[PDB]
Amino acid sequence: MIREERLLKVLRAPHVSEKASTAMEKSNTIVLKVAKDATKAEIKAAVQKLFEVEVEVVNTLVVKGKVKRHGQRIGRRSDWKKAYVTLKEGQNL
Amino acid sequence: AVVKCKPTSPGRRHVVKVVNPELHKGKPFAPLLEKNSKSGGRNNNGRITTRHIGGGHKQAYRIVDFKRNKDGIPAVVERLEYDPNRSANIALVLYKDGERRYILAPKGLKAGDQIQSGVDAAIKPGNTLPMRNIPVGSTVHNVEMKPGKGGQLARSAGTYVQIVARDGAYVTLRLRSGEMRKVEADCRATLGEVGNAEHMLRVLGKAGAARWRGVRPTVRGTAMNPVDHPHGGGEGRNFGKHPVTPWGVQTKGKKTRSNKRTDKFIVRRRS
Amino acid sequence: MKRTFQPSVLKRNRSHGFRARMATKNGRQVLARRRAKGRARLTVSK
RNA sequence: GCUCGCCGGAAGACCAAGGGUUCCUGUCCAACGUUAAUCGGGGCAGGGUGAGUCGACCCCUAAGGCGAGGCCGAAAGGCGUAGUCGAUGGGAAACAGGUUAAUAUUCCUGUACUUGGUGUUACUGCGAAGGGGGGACGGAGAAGGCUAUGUUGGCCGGGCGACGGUUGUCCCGGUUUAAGCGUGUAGGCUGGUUUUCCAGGCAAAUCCGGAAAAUCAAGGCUGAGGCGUGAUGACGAGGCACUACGGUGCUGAAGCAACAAAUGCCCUGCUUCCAGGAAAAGCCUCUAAGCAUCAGGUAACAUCAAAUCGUACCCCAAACCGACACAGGUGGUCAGGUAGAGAAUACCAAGGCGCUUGAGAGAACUCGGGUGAAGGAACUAGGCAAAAUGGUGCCGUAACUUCGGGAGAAGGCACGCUGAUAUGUAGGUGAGGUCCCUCGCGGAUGGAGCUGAAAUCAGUCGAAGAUACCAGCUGGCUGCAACUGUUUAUUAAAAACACAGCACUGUGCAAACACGAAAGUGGACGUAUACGGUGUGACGCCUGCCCGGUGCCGGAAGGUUAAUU
RNA sequence: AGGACCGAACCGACUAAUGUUGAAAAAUUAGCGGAUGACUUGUGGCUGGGGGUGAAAGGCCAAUCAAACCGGGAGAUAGCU
Ligand SMILES: [Mg+2]
Ligand SMILES: [Mg+2]
Ligand SMILES: [Mg+2]
Ligand SMILES: [Mg+2]
Ligand SMILES: [Mg+2]
Ligand SMILES: [Mg+2]
Ligand SMILES: [Mg+2]
Ligand SMILES: [Mg+2]
Ligand SMILES: [Mg+2]
Ligand SMILES: [Mg+2]
Ligand SMILES: [Mg+2]
Ligand SMILES: [Mg+2]
Ligand SMILES: [Mg+2]
Ligand SMILES: [Mg+2]
Ligand SMILES: [Mg+2]
Ligand SMILES: [Mg+2]
Ligand SMILES: [Mg+2]
Ligand SMILES: [Mg+2]
Ligand SMILES: [Mg+2]
Ligand SMILES: [Mg+2]
Ligand SMILES: [Mg+2]
Ligand SMILES: [Mg+2]
Ligand SMILES: [Mg+2]
Ligand SMILES: [Mg+2]
Ligand SMILES: [Mg+2]
Ligand SMILES: [Mg+2]
Ligand SMILES: [Mg+2]
Ligand SMILES: [Mg+2]
Ligand SMILES: [Mg+2]
Ligand SMILES: [Mg+2]
Ligand SMILES: [Mg+2]
Ligand SMILES: [Mg+2]
Ligand SMILES: [Mg+2]
Ligand SMILES: [Mg+2]
Ligand SMILES: [Mg+2]
Ligand SMILES: [Mg+2]
Ligand SMILES: [Mg+2]
Ligand SMILES: [Mg+2]
Ligand SMILES: [Mg+2]
Ligand SMILES: [Mg+2]
Ligand SMILES: [Mg+2]
Ligand SMILES: [Mg+2]
Ligand SMILES: [Mg+2]
Ligand SMILES: [Mg+2]
Ligand SMILES: [Mg+2]
Ligand SMILES: [Mg+2]
Ligand SMILES: [Mg+2]
Ligand SMILES: [Mg+2]
Ligand SMILES: [Mg+2]
Ligand SMILES: [Mg+2]
Ligand SMILES: [Mg+2]
Ligand SMILES: [Mg+2]
Ligand SMILES: [Mg+2]
Ligand SMILES: [Mg+2]
Ligand SMILES: [Mg+2]
Ligand SMILES: [Mg+2]
Ligand SMILES: [Mg+2]
Ligand SMILES: [Mg+2]
Ligand SMILES: [Mg+2]
Ligand SMILES: [Mg+2]
Ligand SMILES: [Mg+2]
Ligand SMILES: [Mg+2]
Ligand SMILES: [Mg+2]
Ligand SMILES: [Mg+2]
Ligand SMILES: [Mg+2]
Ligand SMILES: [Mg+2]
Ligand SMILES: [Mg+2]
Ligand SMILES: [Mg+2]
Ligand SMILES: [Mg+2]
Ligand SMILES: [Mg+2]
Ligand SMILES: [Mg+2]
Ligand SMILES: [Mg+2]
Ligand SMILES: [Mg+2]
Ligand SMILES: [Mg+2]
Ligand SMILES: [Mg+2]
Ligand SMILES: [Mg+2]
Ligand SMILES: [Mg+2]
Ligand SMILES: [Mg+2]
Ligand SMILES: [Mg+2]
Ligand SMILES: [Mg+2]
Ligand SMILES: [Mg+2]
Ligand SMILES: [Mg+2]
Ligand SMILES: [Mg+2]
Ligand SMILES: [Mg+2]
Ligand SMILES: [Mg+2]
Repeated sequence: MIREERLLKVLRAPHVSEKASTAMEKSNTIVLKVAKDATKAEIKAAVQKLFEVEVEVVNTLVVKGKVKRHGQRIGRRSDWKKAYVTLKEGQNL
Repeated sequence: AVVKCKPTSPGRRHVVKVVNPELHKGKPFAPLLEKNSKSGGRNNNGRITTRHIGGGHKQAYRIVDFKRNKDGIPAVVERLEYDPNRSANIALVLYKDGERRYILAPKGLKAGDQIQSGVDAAIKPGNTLPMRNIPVGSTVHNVEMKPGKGGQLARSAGTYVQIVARDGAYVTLRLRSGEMRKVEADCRATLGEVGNAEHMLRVLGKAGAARWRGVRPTVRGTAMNPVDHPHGGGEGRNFGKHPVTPWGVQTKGKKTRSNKRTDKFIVRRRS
Repeated sequence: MKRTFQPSVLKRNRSHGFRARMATKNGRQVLARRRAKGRARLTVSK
């Protein structure tokens, strides 16, 4: 069992893009930004307990931050984790 | 035997090889093998401490029994084998209890012969006895220096040692070098000469043959610069020096033995 | 032609990294010198 | 968009290393781009990397590193035992099709596989830090059986031609399908089986090793490919309908055979040679202590789990190493057609490019080429450079020789195309059919079809038939070095270095010798047929005299002579 | 069979021309040598400065070598410019 506050912390935000939309309307997959150290099991438990849906598999990838210029000053955005959460073809969050 | 190659190429013109049809043609006995990687003449500091060493063919070590202390159990010679680690041949023998061992092959030892070690073994080649039980005048090899330590003298191909006298607790040997030495009468020896006595008739024939054996080229001191060798330097070919080693020690006739610990055992130097 | 710098991250780390420095008192002195100077990058690791 | 040109064993495609957002889309042209720029690897914004099976991680070790105690060292530290790390090596498992602007063996569809944990059921001796087997190993060569792949034919769809001809022996295109599962074939290796006993495997062992009988004489191991299935599926030339000119939806014919054939597979095979060719774990197996109708083991079924990190893009390059968008450097994989011996070379396919300044003109001179009257080395330090030779088959080939060579010596002849021999031969492959049977991935016969040199004879065109590309100049005398190699990275490749061979000399093993204040280590897990040093330098004939000087070796009667007393 | 022969990849570097503020701080073009071996190459490791390594040229040790580079003694000393 994974604790309630761990579940309430692992999820960060839904990811909005054309690929995310296409996944939602075609393969019943939602795309989320999750905690950088969240495991697949933690993501599955969290989405099941916080969205009231059934999940069969989670796919995760780490996105690397973009090096940027802000007035000839070297910056870098933070790496984050993105999760591809597949729902059980009847859930429709 | 000893066969000359035919001069089908300059690198073959002068090759003379020693070929033994009796040597086993298959793989060696796996239980008696170990790894032994090469050093390149380098020590644990990583420095070349012996020059002219490197490369060569990969070799595996054959655990040869130099002690011959399985007393009273006869053994039969299974086959003769090639040992890359020495100049002599090794015979794989089998004991009556089912144990297999590698031994140095004496002259005349063919497959199927019986060998036995112990105080009561017969006086025939391949048998290991204490030298107090070996008669004087006998020709032995694989001679021990300290009882139970293992044979150390006369282990190269064609070599042997003669027992010239026995006075009390010591026997007097004549080593291959011509040196007369005393050793304790309780040390063991194997009767007969070491086999492969034609090993010295081989001719490598080319530089690659020596490179195969892990030997690297020798640069003459006189071909160097003075910063490199005591013999270096010159305009043209100049020597004008007394020959020395790369470290300045005279190298033609100057003796280097200094062991007062073992001086007592040397009856007469090799001359 | 073949220049002198042939990059290799493994060799770079094994010969100039933080742990290679810390393995010896001379390397630790190197680290102390760089910290005293205030270097923003102590080693090749970062 | 249509033409033209270039590469095509690359200038195509995919990786590793390295780089790190350069990837895709929208937008902008200040600076950067050796010019302009609407364009960009530039600026700005947004998007994009999906794994139980790929890789890392992980288990296991090499070289080597670190190293509890330990040994050693003024200190710092050095070495090293037990250990513990360390791949460039060993260790379980996934394929085909589809899809995005950008990912895919990761997503979707279909069909699979591996390991482990639980839970039942049945049966049962389980157990290791120990034993044994295995893993597990070189070079070269040769052949057979295959496949990738290609060609042709058959089949299907389409065509009937901008200029003479083209309903045919004509033209164009397609003719594809995996892992897995079942079978067990060409080949390779091996005698099995049952007893009894034993100084061996640190103890034990039913395991391994050894010994003695009996018995059977065929049993086992391994193994590419094919065949069946996977697959009534997918894909598929096209056709039909459209946004909207990018591409969307539906349907979908044939989908066979023969021949040729790898450097890939059988093959970690086989033969042979000497220079004699990793380790450890996973794996199989044996028991010890121990547990003992519990555990634990085996099998069947069900269920659960397989985490974490990488995944974009470049990758012989404009993204890596060279300060540059630099004629340089950079490991592996793939390997189409025609001709050819070929991965050379020429022209092409797939695919990718025209090298980020152009437009004119047609002076000297410079660079890179083509041709050249007569002569032909007269040039020059020197035939430097250029010119020339150049293939295959056959004929023929000197001195000298270490009998191998010299030798591709030198020199010469033939060479295209057509026809016949023979409507395609010798040879290779080999269907149907027939027969046999220890009946099938079988044997015998049989020759259909396919493929196919080389030669002779006759004819024939051109100035020329090895027509292009490609592709030895040859001979004579002589110095030096025997030879193959190595060398002054970046003015010297040689006659210098090395070398096999020779000789002298040291070294008796705790070796001499070398690196180390030392402990240690190398020599060497070697033992005088070995190891070190020095000189000479294949081979043939040889290697003469001098020990006064210097050095070394031996001697020790005498002279001289230190610390010490 | 072979440190055998001819010859691509690959390794090298004998000649000539170009270039010499280069396309390049050592290259290009045409030829050239080896090309189963004393061969070549990837990855990792070891040897450290009076030291290493060197088939030996005083060669090489990060475009630096008859004694590397960096920091320090250090503002060495300079009857010389
Ligand atoms: Mg992942
Ligand atoms: Mg030597
Ligand atoms: Mg020599
Ligand atoms: Mg010299
Ligand atoms: Mg030196
Ligand atoms: Mg000197
Ligand atoms: Mg002279
Ligand atoms: Mg003189
Ligand atoms: Mg990377
Ligand atoms: Mg950027
Ligand atoms: Mg782009
Ligand atoms: Mg754009
Ligand atoms: Mg501009
Ligand atoms: Mg403008
Ligand atoms: Mg951009
Ligand atoms: Mg999945
Ligand atoms: Mg794997
Ligand atoms: Mg180790
Ligand atoms: Mg240590
Ligand atoms: Mg300690
Ligand atoms: Mg380990
Ligand atoms: Mg690896
Ligand atoms: Mg692996
Ligand atoms: Mg892509
Ligand atoms: Mg084992
Ligand atoms: Mg191996
Ligand atoms: Mg082989
Ligand atoms: Mg085929
Ligand atoms: Mg096929
Ligand atoms: Mg038709
Ligand atoms: Mg017409
Ligand atoms: Mg056709
Ligand atoms: Mg047995
Ligand atoms: Mg099939
Ligand atoms: Mg090959
Ligand atoms: Mg990719
Ligand atoms: Mg390319
Ligand atoms: Mg450019
Ligand atoms: Mg470039
Ligand atoms: Mg290359
Ligand atoms: Mg071709
Ligand atoms: Mg040709
Ligand atoms: Mg080509
Ligand atoms: Mg072309
Ligand atoms: Mg094309
Ligand atoms: Mg002109
Ligand atoms: Mg000109
Ligand atoms: Mg001309
Ligand atoms: Mg003329
Ligand atoms: Mg003329
Ligand atoms: Mg003439
Ligand atoms: Mg002339
Ligand atoms: Mg003249
Ligand atoms: Mg003149
Ligand atoms: Mg002249
Ligand atoms: Mg010339
Ligand atoms: Mg020419
Ligand atoms: Mg000719
Ligand atoms: Mg001649
Ligand atoms: Mg000829
Ligand atoms: Mg025929
Ligand atoms: Mg065939
Ligand atoms: Mg003469
Ligand atoms: Mg002369
Ligand atoms: Mg020579
Ligand atoms: Mg040469
Ligand atoms: Mg060179
Ligand atoms: Mg030079
Ligand atoms: Mg020692
Ligand atoms: Mg000489
Ligand atoms: Mg004298
Ligand atoms: Mg004296
Ligand atoms: Mg050769
Ligand atoms: Mg040169
Ligand atoms: Mg060239
Ligand atoms: Mg060449
Ligand atoms: Mg040659
Ligand atoms: Mg050649
Ligand atoms: Mg210093
Ligand atoms: Mg000189
Ligand atoms: Mg340099
Ligand atoms: Mg100095
Ligand atoms: Mg001072
Ligand atoms: Mg200073
Ligand atoms: Mg000053």
